[PDB]
Amino acid sequence: KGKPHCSRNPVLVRGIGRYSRSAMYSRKALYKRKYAALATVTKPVGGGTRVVKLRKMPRYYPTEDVPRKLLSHGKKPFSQHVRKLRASITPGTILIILTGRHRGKRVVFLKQLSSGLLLVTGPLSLNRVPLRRTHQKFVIATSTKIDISGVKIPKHLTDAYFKKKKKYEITEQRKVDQKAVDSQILPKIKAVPQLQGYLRSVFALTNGVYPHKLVF
Amino acid sequence: IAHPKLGRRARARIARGLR
Amino acid sequence: VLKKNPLKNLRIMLKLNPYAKTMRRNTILRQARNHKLRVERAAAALAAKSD
Amino acid sequence: EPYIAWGYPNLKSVNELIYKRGYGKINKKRIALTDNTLIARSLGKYNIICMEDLIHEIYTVGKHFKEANNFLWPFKLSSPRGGMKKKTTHFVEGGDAGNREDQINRLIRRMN
Amino acid sequence: SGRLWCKAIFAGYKRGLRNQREHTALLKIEGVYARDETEFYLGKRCAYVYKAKNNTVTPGGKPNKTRVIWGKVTRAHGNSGMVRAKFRSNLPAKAIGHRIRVMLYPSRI
RNA sequence: CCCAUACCCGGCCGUCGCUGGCAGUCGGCAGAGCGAGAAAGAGAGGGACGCUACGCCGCGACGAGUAGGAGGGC
RNA sequence: CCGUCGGGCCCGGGGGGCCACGCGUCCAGCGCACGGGGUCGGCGGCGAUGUCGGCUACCCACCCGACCCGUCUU
RNA sequence: GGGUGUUACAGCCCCGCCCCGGCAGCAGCAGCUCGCCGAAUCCCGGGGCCGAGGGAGCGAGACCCGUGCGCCGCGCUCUC
Repeated sequence: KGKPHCSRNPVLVRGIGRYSRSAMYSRKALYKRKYAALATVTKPVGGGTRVVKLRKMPRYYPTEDVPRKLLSHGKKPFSQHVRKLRASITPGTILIILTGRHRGKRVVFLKQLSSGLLLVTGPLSLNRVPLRRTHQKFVIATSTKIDISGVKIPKHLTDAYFKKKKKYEITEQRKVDQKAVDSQILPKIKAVPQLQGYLRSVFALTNGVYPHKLVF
Repeated sequence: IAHPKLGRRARARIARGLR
Repeated sequence: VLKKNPLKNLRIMLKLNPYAKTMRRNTILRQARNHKLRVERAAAALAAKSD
Repeated sequence: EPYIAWGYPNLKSVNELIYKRGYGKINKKRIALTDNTLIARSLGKYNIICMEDLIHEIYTVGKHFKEANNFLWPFKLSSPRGGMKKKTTHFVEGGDAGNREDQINRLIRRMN
Repeated sequence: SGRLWCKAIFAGYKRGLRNQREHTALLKIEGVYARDETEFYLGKRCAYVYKAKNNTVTPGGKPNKTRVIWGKVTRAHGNSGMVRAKFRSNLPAKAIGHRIRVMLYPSRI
């Protein structure tokens, strides 16, 4: 009985609480709270009534089996991992795609999906890139930002929305939400001079241009 | 208290400590 | 048993020396406390520059 | 003295050595000191029942230094990262051998 | 619409003087000529692109004659910009002095 | 800053050592244990694998070699 | 008499941290994890007449290494 | 340029009292004027190589037969 209180002591550094166990003892007020002290189923038949044993014995046994592995602890499935993100990449940043068929295209970053990929979109009206997932590792974070704190991106779209289903035809759902968020960033990118022209141009390396030497 | 044999009667107040 | 470095790995050290937790609980509160007393002087030094 | 390079170990140098490179000679077997019961199982008759007890008996040379020090397997350090000045000559003449009194700590931080 | 890889030269194998360790290659990335500016390229994926006689399948394309040997820049080498690289297959010696690409996509920026 | 077959960490092979462990596969005649710093008793009034024991398994350390010696060769 | 961020669980008396919590009398459950050696309850491509795989074994090329064995002999 | 000399229209050095004259600061982000360190030390990040081993048991217990996140170790919450 009771609504649980949040963890009383705050984390100081990973694995080290801020309060010692004696201060933790008085903080929980524990000093005043000392505590002292299926398989069988019967069915009727038209005979008598039979008792079925659910989950009956296996009717086959392989010639050989493998033994069970030992127990590890720090190994979680991918859905439970912690999702990092570069400090340079912040919502409103302009990125540069490197791997996918949109090489070099300068796109605008919106949000990071739970799966870990970035929900990026260059304005499809400019660089021909729709709402598209992208891995943060294969992008360059340009130091030019726009303020998209006033855009209401739909929450119905997620990593499951962009998952490859199974010839590919664009759904009407893909089109409608496309113009929905594009109609809110295009008025913002046009506020910055020559920005829409910067998004149409692709990134490329020319003679004497050295990535380690240049900042972006 | 930490002695295994001659600490048995010593670490018995601890049984009543959490109670 | 794969020997894990007690210096790197925190909880391996506490398995050998449980006092290392409070050793390291301090030298965090202490350093942070010494760090704010450091900036409180630099904030009071500027209050001596214009004054 | 042409074959060794000794000095006076710092407290921190004793800590890192025992913790990172500390292996016990249990039943004539080089066994890694992974938990205190390995020490108490052998050094219990000298009230040495933890790593701190062993480090204290080593650092402040105690009444049972011999048994405690002979419990440790010889430390197998790596080659000194950063190189050596000269292995063949004495420390005072620009080499590495001999007694480098308190500078042994800098050498331990690189070998450990 | 343009180049998206850095230019590098397969200088040689990691070697002493009378022994060579072909499992590691020494690269000379164009532009960088000191250690303190190689750290941008550490971990970057590098490829040795070449073309052979028979046609090979191509990811996202129809069979052409070009093949690759993928690798990655492991650590800085020497003191003047060279860098070590390890490939999934030891580079062939006929590549000494030829162009290998240093991509950017394992990027840390 | 460069690299040896040296040193450190890890994998695998073998040898040596522990003269190590395993007959306990003790099942409705059932009760699932001996990793435990501390001379000695969990004492009475339907259930994978395994153990050619000349087998199987676990820890450590170690490995140059002519003349020569010995062992093992499914 | 003076000095010591002294030693005495910092002798005793008149804001921050403690691996400190019962009485009297005599002198237990739920989870999280830097925790006894890696997992994903994460994905993407190309595949029927020219592609895929094939350490090894056929040929060839290149880099590094590399003097011809037996023997008597320091 | 040369000579003279004692502060003159620049300075440098030494000595006494000035609370070690007073004040920041401190082996200094004037990121380099000169050290040795860390029980008087911690936090965060990046690159590289590797993942060997595979029946560790937990809990209802003889009033019950289930369950394969289980040892040690750290501290979460609930029965205020």
